[PDB]
This record gives sequence, C-alpha cells and structure tokens, in this order.
Amino acid sequence: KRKTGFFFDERCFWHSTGLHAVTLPVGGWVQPPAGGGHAESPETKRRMKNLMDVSGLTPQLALRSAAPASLEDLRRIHPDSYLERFKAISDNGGGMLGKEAPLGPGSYEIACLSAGLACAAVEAVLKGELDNAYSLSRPPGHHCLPDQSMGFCFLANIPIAVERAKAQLGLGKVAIIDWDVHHGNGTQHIYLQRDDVLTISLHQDGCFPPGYAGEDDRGVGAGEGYNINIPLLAGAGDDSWRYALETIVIPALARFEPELIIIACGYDANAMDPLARMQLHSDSFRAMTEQVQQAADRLCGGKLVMVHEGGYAESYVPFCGLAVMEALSGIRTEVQDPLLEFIQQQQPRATFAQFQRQAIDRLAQQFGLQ
Amino acid sequence: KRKTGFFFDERCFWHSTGLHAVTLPVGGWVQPPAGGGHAESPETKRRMKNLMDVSGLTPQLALRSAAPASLEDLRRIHPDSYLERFKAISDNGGGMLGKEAPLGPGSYEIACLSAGLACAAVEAVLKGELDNAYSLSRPPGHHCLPDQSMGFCFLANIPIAVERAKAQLGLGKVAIIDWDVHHGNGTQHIYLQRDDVLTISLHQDGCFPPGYAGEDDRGVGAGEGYNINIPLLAGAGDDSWRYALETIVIPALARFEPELIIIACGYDANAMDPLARMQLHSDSFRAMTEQVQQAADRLCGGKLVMVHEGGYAESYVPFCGLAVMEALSGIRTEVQDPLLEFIQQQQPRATFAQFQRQAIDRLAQQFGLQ
Amino acid sequence: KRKTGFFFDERCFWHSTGLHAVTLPVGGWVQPPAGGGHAESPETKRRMKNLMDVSGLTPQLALRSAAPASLEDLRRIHPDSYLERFKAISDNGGGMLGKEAPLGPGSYEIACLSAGLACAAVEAVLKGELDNAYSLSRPPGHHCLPDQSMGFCFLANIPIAVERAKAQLGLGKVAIIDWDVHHGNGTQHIYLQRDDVLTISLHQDGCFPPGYAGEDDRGVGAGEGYNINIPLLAGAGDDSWRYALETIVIPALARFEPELIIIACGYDANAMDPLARMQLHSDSFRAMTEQVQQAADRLCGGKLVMVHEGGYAESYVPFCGLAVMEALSGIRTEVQDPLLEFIQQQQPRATFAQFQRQAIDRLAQQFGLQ
Amino acid sequence: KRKTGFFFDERCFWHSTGLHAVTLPVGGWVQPPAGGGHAESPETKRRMKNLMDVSGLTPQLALRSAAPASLEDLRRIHPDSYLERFKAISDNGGGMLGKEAPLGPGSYEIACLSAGLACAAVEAVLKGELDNAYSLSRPPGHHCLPDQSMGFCFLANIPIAVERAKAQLGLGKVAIIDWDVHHGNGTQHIYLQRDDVLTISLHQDGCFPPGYAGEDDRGVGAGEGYNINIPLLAGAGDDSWRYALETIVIPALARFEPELIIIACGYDANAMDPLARMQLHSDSFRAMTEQVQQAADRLCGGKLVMVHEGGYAESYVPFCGLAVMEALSGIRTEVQDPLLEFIQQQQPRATFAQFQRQAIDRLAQQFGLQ
Ligand SMILES: CC(/C=C/C(=O)NO)=C\[C@@H](C)C(=O)c1ccc(N(C)C)cc1
Ligand SMILES: CC(/C=C/C(=O)NO)=C\[C@@H](C)C(=O)c1ccc(N(C)C)cc1
Ligand SMILES: CC(/C=C/C(=O)NO)=C\[C@@H](C)C(=O)c1ccc(N(C)C)cc1
Ligand SMILES: CC(/C=C/C(=O)NO)=C\[C@@H](C)C(=O)c1ccc(N(C)C)cc1
Ligand SMILES: [K+]
Ligand SMILES: [K+]
Ligand SMILES: [K+]
Ligand SMILES: [K+]
Ligand SMILES: [K+]
Ligand SMILES: [K+]
Ligand SMILES: [K+]
Ligand SMILES: [K+]
Ligand SMILES: [Zn+2]
Ligand SMILES: [Zn+2]
Ligand SMILES: [Zn+2]
Ligand SMILES: [Zn+2]
Repeated sequence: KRKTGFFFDERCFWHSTGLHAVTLPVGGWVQPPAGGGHAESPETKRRMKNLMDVSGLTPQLALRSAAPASLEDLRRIHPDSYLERFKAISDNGGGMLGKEAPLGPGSYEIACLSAGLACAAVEAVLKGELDNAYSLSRPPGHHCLPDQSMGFCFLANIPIAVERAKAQLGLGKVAIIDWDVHHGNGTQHIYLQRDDVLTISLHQDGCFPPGYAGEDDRGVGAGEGYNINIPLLAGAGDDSWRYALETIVIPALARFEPELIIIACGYDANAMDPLARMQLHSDSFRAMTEQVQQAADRLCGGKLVMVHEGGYAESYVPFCGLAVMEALSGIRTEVQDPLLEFIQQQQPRATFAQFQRQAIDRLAQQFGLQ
Repeated sequence: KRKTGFFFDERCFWHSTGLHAVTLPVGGWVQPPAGGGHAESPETKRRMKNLMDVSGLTPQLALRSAAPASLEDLRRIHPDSYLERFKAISDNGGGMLGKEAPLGPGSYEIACLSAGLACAAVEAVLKGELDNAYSLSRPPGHHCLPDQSMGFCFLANIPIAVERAKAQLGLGKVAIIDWDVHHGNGTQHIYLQRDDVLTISLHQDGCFPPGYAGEDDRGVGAGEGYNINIPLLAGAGDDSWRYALETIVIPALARFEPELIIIACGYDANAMDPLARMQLHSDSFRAMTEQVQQAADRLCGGKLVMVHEGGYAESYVPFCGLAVMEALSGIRTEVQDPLLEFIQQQQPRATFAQFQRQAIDRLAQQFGLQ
Repeated sequence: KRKTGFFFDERCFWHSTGLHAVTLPVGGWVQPPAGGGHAESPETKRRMKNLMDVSGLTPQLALRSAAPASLEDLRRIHPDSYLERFKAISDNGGGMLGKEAPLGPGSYEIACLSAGLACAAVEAVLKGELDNAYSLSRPPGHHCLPDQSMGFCFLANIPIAVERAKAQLGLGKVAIIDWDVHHGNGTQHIYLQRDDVLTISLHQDGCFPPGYAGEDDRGVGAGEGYNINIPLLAGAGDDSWRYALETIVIPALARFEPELIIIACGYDANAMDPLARMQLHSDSFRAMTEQVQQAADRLCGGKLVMVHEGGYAESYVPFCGLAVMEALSGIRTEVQDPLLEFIQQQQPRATFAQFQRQAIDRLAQQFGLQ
Repeated sequence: KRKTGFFFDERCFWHSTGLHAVTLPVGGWVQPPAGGGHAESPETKRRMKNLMDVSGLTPQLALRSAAPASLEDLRRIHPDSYLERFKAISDNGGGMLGKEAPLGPGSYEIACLSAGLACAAVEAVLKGELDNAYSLSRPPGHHCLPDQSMGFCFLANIPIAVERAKAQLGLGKVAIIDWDVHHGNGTQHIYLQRDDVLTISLHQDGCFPPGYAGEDDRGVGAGEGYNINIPLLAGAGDDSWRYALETIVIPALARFEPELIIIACGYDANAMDPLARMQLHSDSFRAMTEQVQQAADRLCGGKLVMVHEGGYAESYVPFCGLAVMEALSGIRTEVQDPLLEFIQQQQPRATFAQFQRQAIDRLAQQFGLQ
C-alpha cells in the first residue's frame, strides 16, 4: 500500500473527432457506420474508470483533477503558429489540423487539460505528496510533434509536463518508457539531441508510423546513446515484451540513473486490439508495471508516473488498465480477467518465442547492454 | 469475364446473438456496451454487399438466393438431438446452445438458409450453370461440430452442401481450402477419416480453438494424408500467406486431383481485425483468389466455390471482399482500397519473412510436398 | 394488383451529416454520443426496404433506380450561387451550408440522385409505364428553399421533378399533399404565386419550422386559394388525421381537378417519433394512402406518386412504410405490426377527438369547403 | 443554498435488458438494430451526471451512495414468490420475468441498490442531515406491482423506502407526486386502500399503461380521496403541466398536510421523448421543482426527496435533469439549454391551452379542490 494518485477529469471524455468507420474517415468508398463512429473513443478510458469504481479500487486511491496546462507550458514545446492553428480549428467547431488530424469543438481546451493532468501527476510525485501516479490523459500525446498533430495526438503531454518540472521543480535526469504498441515518435523527436532524458520505445515493428522500426536511431549530438527503440515482431506476446523489458530497459535505466521514471502507458498491445497485432493480456501489463515500479524503488525512491496513451479494444482495455492500477497501488481487487486464460493459450509457441528472444539479445548487444 | 454467381439473402442479416461487449458476454465484470453489442455482426457482410453495389460490380454478377437446407440435408451431418436442441432454443426466443454459443429468435431457420445458399452455390457450379460462385453465408459454419455449436457457427455449411452434392449430383473428390484465420476444426472433424475430401486449413497458430496448431493432425485410417494444417505465425502478412499457398496448397491440390475446390473464405486475417493478429490487405485476398482460381482452371475446369466465414473489421472487410469478388469475376471496378498502401508499409521485414518461409518449407517437407 | 414502381438506390444511404447527439450538434454542453451519432439517419429507410424484402413484397414491385437530376433540372428551382456553395462544401469533405445544415463528403451528388429518383418516378407514372410509384428519396426535400438548406433538406426534390415534367412531358395541374408531420415550407414557397399547383400541408401546429401554423397563408396573386395549411394539434392521432383528409384534402382535390397527385410522404407523425408529438400507427398510413389512391382513381386515372420525406423512429417507421407500400401496390403481406394494438389503445379519447374535429371543421369552412 | 444530497452509484448503470430495436424486442419482423440496442438505457442517466460534473454543480452537492435494500425491506412490499423468481432469472444470466419484463445478469442486486439509494435519500432528509435529496435510481420503480414487473421496473423503489421509513424512523403522512409522463400504477396499487399516503400522478392520458386515464380512481375504503390521477392531453406543454400543479397538486398537498413530499421524477414528458407526446422543456422541470420545493417549505420544513424514474431522450434529458438539480440546490450554473427557445416556440397555441386549462378545472372540481 503506496499512496497512489489517479488524475482524471470528466471533460477529457468530451473530446471528439467527427465521423469515422472505425478509424477510417467517411467518404469516397467508406460508407458511414450504421452506429458508433469515433476514431479515438472515450469509451475505453471511461470503461476502465467504471471498472475501477465497481471493483472497489477507486476509493483507495488519491483522486485528483488539475488546472489545464498554461500557454507558457505549451510554449516550452510547441511554437505559436501550431498552437494558434489548433485553437482556431477548435474554436470554429472542429475540423482538420492538416490531413489525418481530426478534432472537434472545444478540443483545444480539452487537450490543455489532458496535458495539465500529466503536469500535476509529475509534480505531486516529485514533491513527495504521492508515491506514484496515473494520469488518464485523453487526448494522447506520444505521436505529437512540436508543429504537427499525428496519431490522434494534439499536444505533447509528457514532454510538456517534463519541461515544466525542469523549469519549476529542479527536475534533473528523467527516463520515459513508452510501451504503447506504436512508436513514440513525438517524444523521440523532442529529446533526440538531449542527454538529460532517456526515451525508450517498445513498439511493433512497422506499425505506426507505418514502416518505421528505428533500432539504429540512437540520438544525435549530445543525445547519442540516449534514445532506444525496440521494434518487436508483430505477433509477439507476454514472454517477448517482458523479456525486452528485463534484458534492455531495466539495464538501460540502471546505466542512466534517473530521478523519475515516466511510463507512456498504452494498452494497444493487448491481444484484442484492432490497431496492432501483439498478444498481451492483463497479467502482461501487471508484470511490466511491477518491473518498472521495482526499478523505480531501486533508482529514484519509488518515483513513477504513468500517463495513458492508446488502446482501442473497448471490452478488454479496462481489464488491462485495472491490472496496472492494481499493481501500481499494491491493491488486488476481486476482479478476474475473463479472457486471461484464453489469451494465455493463444501465446506463440517456443519456436517464435526463442526467435524473438534472440532478436532482443542482438538489440541489447547493439546498444551495449550485454 | 466468367459467369460468377453471388448467393445472398437479406434474411441472413437478421440473425442475432444477444448483447455482447465486442465478443465478451455482458455480466459480472463486463459492463454492457454503451452502443452496439453484436458478437457476430451483420454489418461487415452488409457493408461488403453495399460496396459491391455502389462500385457497379453487382449488376455484372448472377444474383441468387436459395431454398433453405432441408432437414434431410442437415441430417447427413448432424444428429437430431443437436438439431432439436438448436431449434428449441431458436423457437423459444433465443438463448444459449451450451456455453459460448449464443443465438437469437428464428436463428434456426436463418442458419438453414445460410447452409442452403452454400448448397445452391455448389450445385450451380457443378451443373455448369455458373463458372464459379460466392455464397454470403451467415451465420458461418467452419467451427461447427456435428453435435456442438462453436465459434459463432451453428450448422456445418460447407459439409452440408458437399454431402448433398455427393448424394444427388454424383460429386467425387473435393478439396476444401480454409483461409479464415481460425482453424476449421468442424470441417477437419467431419472429414478426418475420409479420403474423398482433402481439408486444408491455414490459420494462426493457437488462435481459435485456442492453443491448437495441428501440423501433426493428418487424418485417421483411410483419411491419413488427407488433412493438412498450416499454423502460420501470428503477425504474418501478405508474403507469408501467399508463400504457404504456392508452396503447400497448390502442390497438394495437384497431388489429389479434385473435381471441385471450395474455399472457406474468411477475411479475419486482415490487418485490422480484432479476432486475430495477421497482416493481410485486400491485395492479399485478391492474390490468394487468383492462385486458387488458376488451380481450378488447371484441375477441374475452373470449378470454384467460395463460402463466407469470418471477418470482424467493419470498415476494412468490405474492401477485402470486393477484392475477392473482383478477382473471382475477372472484373476490376474503380475502387481503390484506402488502406492498401498503409498496410503494405506495415508488413514484417525480411528477418521475420525468411523465418516464416523456412517454417513453411519444413511443413511442406513433413507433408511430402518438397 | 397495380403495377407499382419502387425507386431506390443504395447510394442514397451513403449520405452523412457529421456527429450529432440525436439531432443536437455536438459541442458546448452537448456531450458526444457514446454510440450512433446521425442526425438524419439512413437506418429508418434501409430498415423499411429490408422489411419489404423479407416480407416477400419487393419481388412483386417494379424496382428501379434513376439517373441523377441534371444541373439544368436543378436550375429550374435553385440559383447557381446556392448550388455552387452546396457543391463546394460537398467536394471539400462536408461541413455546414449556413447554420443547422450539415452535410458530408459527396452529399451533392447523392442529393442529385435523390432528386433524380423523384424525377423518374413522376415520369414513369405520367407516361403510363407504371400505375403508381414510390421514391425512397434521401436526403429529403420538402423544407428546402431555392437558396437555403433547412430541416436536413438540400434540394427541392418534388419541385424539381414537377418542374421537369412541366417542361418535358406537358404536365398540367398537379396537387402535392404533404403528410410529413412538419410544414412543407419549401414546397409552399416555391408554388406560392402559382395556380397550376395546389400545395397542401398537414402538419403539427408549431413544430417545424418552429412556431409556424400557417392556416391564413393561402397563396399570393394568381396563387391565392392554391395553398392549404392544416395545423393539427400536437397529440392528435388516427381519427384526426384521417378526418382532416376526408373533410379538407379530398374535397380540395375534387375542386382543383389535378392530372397528378404527389404525396410528400413522411412518417414522422408516427406515435414513437422523437421529432414530433403525433400518434399515428401503420394502419393510419395505410388508410391515408387508400384515400389518396382512391381520389387519384376518381380524378387522374389512378396517377399517384409518393416521395419519402421524414420519419426518425428506427424500429417503427419500417412498419409504416411497408403499410404504405402494401396499400399502394394492393398486396398484403403476412406482416403484422407488433405495436398496432398498443398504439390504438393510446389514441386520444372523444373529448380531444371532438375538439380537433371541430377545429378542422372551422378550417374547411375558412377555405370554402363546407 | 440548501444542503442537497445526490445519491448515485456507478453499479446502477450496469443493469441491462438484452437486445431491442429502440424498445421493441428483436425477432419476428423486428430486425436487430445495426447499433445500440438498449430498451432502458443507462446513457440518459449517465449523461445527466456527466453534465452536472462539467458544469461545476457536482462539487457543490452532498454525494452519496447507499447500502442496498435488504430482503426485509423488499418484503414490506413484495412477496417472496416474486422476489425469488426475479433473483432466479438474474442469477442465471438474465431473461424474462413474464412477458415484456427483460433483465440481465446481476439485475437483482442492482435493483436492490437502486431501491437502497431511494431508502437512504428519504432517511437523510427525514433525520435532518440534508435539506433535500435526489436519488439517481436505475432501474426505475413506479410501474412495478408487488408481484409483477412492468414498464422496465422490477422493485417498487419509492414504496420500499417509504415503508422502511414508517417502520424505522416514525414517518407519518407522506405525499408522492409522480410527474413521469406515464401512470404510476405501481404506487397507486400499493397505497390504494391507505390514507397515510397521498399518491398523485400526472400523466399522458392513455400512454402507459395503455388506455388508462384513471380520473375516477380515487382510492378504496380508508383510501378513498387519497389517490389523484390527472390525465393530461397528449401534446400538452409547459403551460398545462404547471397549471395542473398550481390548480390541483399544491391545493391537494395543503389539504393533506404531509411530513414529507417525494417526487417520482421522470423526464419523459420532455418535448423530444420517443415514449410519450408531451412538450416540456428544461424550464418546465425547473418551474415544477420550484413549486414543489416551495410547498415543502410551507408544509414540512422543506423536506423534499426526488427519485429518478423515466426519460428516454438521450441528448435532451440531461438538460432537464440539470435544471431540476439546479432548482433543488438553489445553484444556477452557466449552462444554457440549447433547445429551450426552440421548444418554447413549439408550445401549443391558446386554443389548445385554454381547452386543457378547462379540463384541469373540471378535474379539480371533481376532486373538491375548487
Ligand atoms: C494512427 C493509429 C494509431 C494510433 C495510436 O493508438 N497511437 O498510439 C492507427 C492506424 C491503424 C489508423 O487508424 C489509420 C487510419 C487511416 C489511415 N489512412 C486513411 C491511410 C491510416 C491509418
Ligand atoms: C471465437 C472467435 C472467433 C471466431 C470466428 O471468427 N471464426 O472463424 C474469437 C474469440 C476472440 C472470442 O470472441 C472469444 C470471446 C470470449 C471468450 N471467453 C469468454 C473465454 C473467448 C473467446
Ligand atoms: C428539423 C427537424 C425535423 C425535420 C424533418 O423531419 N423534416 O420533415 C426537427 C428538430 C427537432 C431538430 O432536429 C432540431 C435540432 C436542433 C435545434 N437547435 C440546435 C436549435 C433545433 C431543432
Ligand atoms: C413501457 C414504456 C415506458 C415506460 C417508462 O418510461 N416508464 O415510466 C413505453 C412503451 C412505448 C414501450 O416501450 C413498448 C414496447 C413494446 C410494446 N409491445 C411489444 C406491445 C409495447 C410498449
Ligand atoms: K534523449
Ligand atoms: K511505444
Ligand atoms: K479428409
Ligand atoms: K483456416
Ligand atoms: K400553389
Ligand atoms: K406536412
Ligand atoms: K393512497
Ligand atoms: K406520472
Ligand atoms: Zn498506440
Ligand atoms: Zn475466423
Ligand atoms: Zn418531417
Ligand atoms: Zn415514464
């Protein structure tokens, strides 16, 4: 029993993105969906929170909202030309922020809140008010570039919070581990030339951005050696993800000695996700959380923040999220994941598993960790 | 330009299955979905048909319905105790046909129609009225056992049609190739001891039934050598599926010399499916159709029937289906798959590809085809 | 058994309108809907067609599509400034055609088709190819003004067809009876000064446009006496609507002696509609169709066209539509409306009924028909 | 600024009812809905709560849950044969509690909670812990009979709470005013022979139960004069409902002198509801709440509890609910109902209004209040 913060706000569930057929834009040869048409849907996030409430976990956590991120907070990462364009589109009823970047009315102010929840989570943990913290930040941040929206992300949530903590709370070295199944291209870009932040991304080889693996992208100038990409094979499951973490990430954290670990916590590597091809189950996410909590215990006095990114499986993500929040709080509810055993049976056999283990061995050797 | 039959009936879209959160049954810790709750949804199938209509393809096909399969047709595969129980549940408003087998009111008569469309497709092609044919059979059939519903399947559609054509149309040897991403366990069971039907299943290793691969299950007694399972690795994409077909399936058809090829045609290996982890795109399905049409040209005077099975990606399956129907008819519409290039970029790199190629080489050697 | 045309096209179901919470625009204090968000939804229209197919009625009808209405057809009603603006918005991905007028990508070409179905229905009946005809025209037309979209209507479907038949088929006098529950303000405006068309609207007093009754709006100049508005009381049911028709509309048709009767056929006076407060059931719509078919038998050699307008009750409109198509074709299927008896029991008691009868008496006296 | 209790629990939103097309059961000629299929949907209730949160009202209220109603609580109203049957169906995965009474897995325990929220609301107000209180009780109660489920109601929520307060808190006379648009037949039956409770129902003449008005049903034996039914005319709006309240209900409360007023608070008389034909807007519900709060100020030291019943308009009910909670708390947020002015314009003209006023005059004279 740690004191665990859960930062959320009902207004984050109000952001919308127009009419899509799953995640395809309607029009041309894409027929409008007969029902639901939300690209980045609030339902997964709300269902996680709803399950935390009925399981009895929520009253045992420290619940918080936050003030939105200020214009000054945003300007540590983003230029005003981008910000002004995003706000213009938001203020005028929603629309497109260049192609494939759909937002809705009031999305600007809801993105600032999202980023503000991450800012406050980082601060509460840094000041010792909380041992650790989870931010239910929607819309997500990890694909966002300084001057370009991408992958449903409009502001760089984690970098905004980190930059703000560097300027106002004397934060030093920080490691950002991104286990959303997609590549954290926005985080990578922002800290590419910087040695005061270690950015690690585990992701499906080639998934999004499409065709990017990135094992050879290590950082530039002072930043060289401070960016790690682990492109796992599509189809990998629990054994592979946990081995990448044991074999690459924990050793890399040990070498870098951070003052704070931040997880970019997506659940879209879960076995039922339509936006990737990985095979994780809720125990996978429980075990990964355990491993990074333990690292944090060893390295930075238990200081761990998690910020929600992706996950599109509407009925399965809540179990994965509850599992994380259970591991992070050290409280186990009575909930039993009704798919766990089914997904355990689907996991890749030893041939694939050994092959992926070998690929991860080669990566750790390439990064000087073996 | 072949004369291509498309067998469908509006009533097949009326079958329902109760309230699910995606495919999880509601209750316990599964919250009811805020919108749509259909496990096996008509929308994918209807959207395929809708796209065939607006693209201008439908008027170029021979459209047909059928009479439902008779009780006598069904009794060539299923015992009366199963049939009577299914009909009882259907007649009484729907319910459960043992656990994980949900059906709705009138589902019995709609399953008989579904099976009847497959019966008529097979017959029209066998009697030379059509060169080839597609049946939009819902509910699906390939998981159904003689006395047990499974995987959303209630009657064994393809075996019913095949048994009926053996009894009434002098049908001899027939090959059934199942490229739904899941294992065709129902077909396998029914023809396991039989040498007059070759059952081939390509499927994701371990997906459904969960934990089953099956490479060593080859047939029993007279049936030995007449069942082929190809458990591809989760994550495999276009290169792998087409290589399994070139390297195992076409050679196996050449050895067996059928009078008719039947595809159990699922689209749930498409890259956006929540019910498996494969990475096929619409050109994948186009190329696989081409390869089996060409085989049929070489072996049985072009006689090819395809029967719809699975596929859960609501916005993507229609493009995969249109692609098949375009390849089967030899008519190319103006439709361009808006995801094709994106999914091509996501395909596994050469390391994985060569590894899966090697695994398929070993399988073909084990089955005496190399 | 008449020869009855049913004009429809799958592409009309592809028009979309963005994200609404029922019919409220999302944003501000309107939370995005957790599921379906279609203001003017294709589902009601598709469900009607689906029910006509499974009941066995569809094969007994003459099914037709049409060529879209040409630019020249549209310019008999609409100026180019409006048309160009509508097309611009459509061509650029959808948007707003002034406030409360939402459309989607490609809506222009789908509106032209909709209007084209009405054009062709009118022509087939006028040339004696069909005895009568129904057009499943979506999007609807009756609220559209020459230069302004309103009430989900973008082109004036019926006026376009009528103007075209006047220019190319020597059409003379025509009566347009609008029993959509809302006021046919677009039709009224277009023919207000004209004595060659009688426009009658039955509508809920004050519903839409909001606050408009219109009993005193009779026509202007040559058009005076050629426009009839019957503002029925909210809450009125079967007895009232059928009495308005017996007492006002049929006598008005007798006085005017048309060559063609066109019904603007909405079903949003049905007892389950969220967009008005009337209490009609499927037998109501059956009886109203009978009365106008009989009038047409007496006045213009049975020449009757019906064009779909409104109706938002997703589960109930199909029964109302099937009823109309049954009455118009003279074919009764086996379908029994499962709500009919329930809605019959809800109908207003004699106090209200006599009061509304008296109000209609006064209207007919004001219009010189009693 | 009163101290206002809001009693709610996330688990009440988890109750489900199977697959319906709006509120029609699927099967036969009712096609399954392509999206959402919830007869009694949690979305209206959740959206009200969500709007209370984003408007800033929620933190100003006293938020509470409750213990479920005990078996002993339930047995003051319901016999064990009914209870055991309801629980059996709930425990076995859901089903039907006789015809048209659909429930889902775990619905029993969720109905007990619902009733428990009402019990606790009544108690907090009676013991002076709160000035007034609202219970977001789902599933609803007012149609439920002792031994029969009806109108989506499974336990008699308000009678259970009232009977419990009579047995444990020395509660005397209580008035129950039911302004859900449907008849409160369950409440009426339970207190029909009793003079210690005044049951008043305003409802749409004939709506549900279908064909029931009830002006002549006044009570039986000791209960005679203690039951008042006001069957308003379908179509009535703000003026009519508020006049029925001024002219019948407040005078009837003055005569009876209660210790507690309980509102059975449905919102299904709102102008956009598909389950009735009334024309109320959010200011209607605000004004009705004001009038009964003021009565309570005059008669029972401000003691007022409201228990949620019906309301099916998903986008409009939240505004009606927020309005009530604003009037009950005495706190006005910044929210402005985006439909208010539109619905004000739709209201029936003076002819209808005077006619309904006269009908209400006659009712008050029949009940000895004029
Ligand atoms: C962006 C994303 C996930 C983000 C997230 O979860 N961030 O981590 C996934 C892909 C499948 C997607 O939705 C998409 C849609 C349309 C399209 N084209 C029209 C070319 C290309 C891609
Ligand atoms: C059956 C199937 C696909 C069939 C098809 O497409 N046939 O080819 C897929 C799986 C994901 C599924 O839906 C499921 C649901 C619940 C569950 N448990 C409650 C244990 C276990 C599995
Ligand atoms: C237009 C229409 C029906 C048309 C049709 O059926 N034509 O006959 C109905 C009304 C209820 C409507 O949807 C609406 C929505 C929003 C709004 N404001 C935001 C002020 C005002 C009105
Ligand atoms: C029960 C109710 C509202 C309750 C509520 O809001 N309580 O106050 C409304 C009616 C419209 C309904 O849904 C219905 C459905 C089916 C049916 N038959 C199949 C005959 C008859 C009626
Ligand atoms: K870095
Ligand atoms: K990642
Ligand atoms: K075999
Ligand atoms: K297969
Ligand atoms: K006129
Ligand atoms: K009208
Ligand atoms: K009483
Ligand atoms: K009532
Ligand atoms: Zn992601
Ligand atoms: Zn499958
Ligand atoms: Zn209308
Ligand atoms: Zn009600």
